[PDB]
Amino acid sequence: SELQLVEQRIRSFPDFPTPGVVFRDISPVLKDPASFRAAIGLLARHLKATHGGRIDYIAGLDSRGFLFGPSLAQELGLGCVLIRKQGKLPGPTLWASYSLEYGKAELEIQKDALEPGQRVVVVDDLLATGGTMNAACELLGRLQAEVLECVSLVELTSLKGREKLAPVPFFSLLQYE
Amino acid sequence: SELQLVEQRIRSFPDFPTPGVVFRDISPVLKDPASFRAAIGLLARHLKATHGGRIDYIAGLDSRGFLFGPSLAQELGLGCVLIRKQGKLPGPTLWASYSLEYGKAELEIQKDALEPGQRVVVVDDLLATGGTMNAACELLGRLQAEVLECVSLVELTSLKGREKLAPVPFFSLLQYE
Ligand SMILES: Nc1ncnc2c1ncn2[C@@H]1O[C@H](COP(=O)(O)O)[C@@H](O)[C@H]1O
Ligand SMILES: Nc1ncnc2c1ncn2[C@@H]1O[C@H](COP(=O)(O)O)[C@@H](O)[C@H]1O
Repeated sequence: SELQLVEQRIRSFPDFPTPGVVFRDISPVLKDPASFRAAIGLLARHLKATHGGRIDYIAGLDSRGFLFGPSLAQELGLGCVLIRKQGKLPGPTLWASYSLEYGKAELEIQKDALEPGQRVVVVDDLLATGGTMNAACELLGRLQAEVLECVSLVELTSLKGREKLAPVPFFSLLQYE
Repeated sequence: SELQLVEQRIRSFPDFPTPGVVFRDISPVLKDPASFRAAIGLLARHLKATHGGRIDYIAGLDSRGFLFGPSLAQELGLGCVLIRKQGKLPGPTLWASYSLEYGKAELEIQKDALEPGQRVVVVDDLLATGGTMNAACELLGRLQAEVLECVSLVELTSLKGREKLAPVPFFSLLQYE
């Protein structure tokens, strides 16, 4: 199956970047053409079956979300907008600087990236605490854009990222502790 | 034409990130589905006509190169390997830390990213001084990989990035001063 091709392309690294943390690496997905295609296809088919043609843009998150954003957008015949780490984008920007318990979620977006009312789906490689995607949703909301859903390849369920994103819908391909 | 669709989707910002520097933003290319597709198509057709089927992988550069790497690889039916900013990748890595006159080129790659003899094409959004791509080429060389060519959407010719990359071939879609 398609999901199998993604399932077998996740590599785990203990104690990275800090002790006690298991890093989930999506590199083998990118390196395997069939796996990357399967991952994009699964995400696209979910979004199309869920939102139909009401999605205006895909928003990819700096930096690993950039790996999936464009391809997912292209599959849906949509454009891709950028949400970057702070200090990276030119022109007027909105900032979202969050200080959570175990890290910082600090993003930015150009003020002219979206028009009010436009509907967007956010994509990153992995959802953990949800601090990053929540910060992205805040930026989009302040542009008066509508966030239809957030999606990722990997979800760490024990970190309760889904509850944090609520009521914004979320979907992941693979779930780990 | 296809090139026209890319030509009309580059935005310039004066004095970013520092005074005297004109920032070339490829964001409109990503936001326009036809433009992004045209850009990928032009790069792919060049690489296929130049290297045939001798390319094993595409290497995308953190972070804006991640926007084009996967799609370019998929178009050529190839996998995409990652070259990241330092401290981002898990496992054993090689580092390339360069201090040029007007900036730093500091990248890293996993030691198991490539096998000796494998042939790779490097992609980023823009070539300036060439310090970044040269650092990438160094990393690949130390893995005993062969760099067939480096490609980008935009090239700033007055900064002489091409001469720096020599004898490694280079190709860009758009050239500015
Ligand atoms: N255990 C992990 N393995 C790989 N990436 C992670 C991990 N935990 C958090 N991240 C990254 O952190 C960002 C989101 O985390 P969070 O804000 O906690 O949901 C994304 O860039 C994720 O890829
Ligand atoms: N004028 C510019 N506009 C947009 N990106 C730039 C510019 N100059 C350098 N860069 C970025 O710097 C990196 C390569 O620069 P360089 O190492 O000097 O060839 C890439 O990430 C480029 O996108």
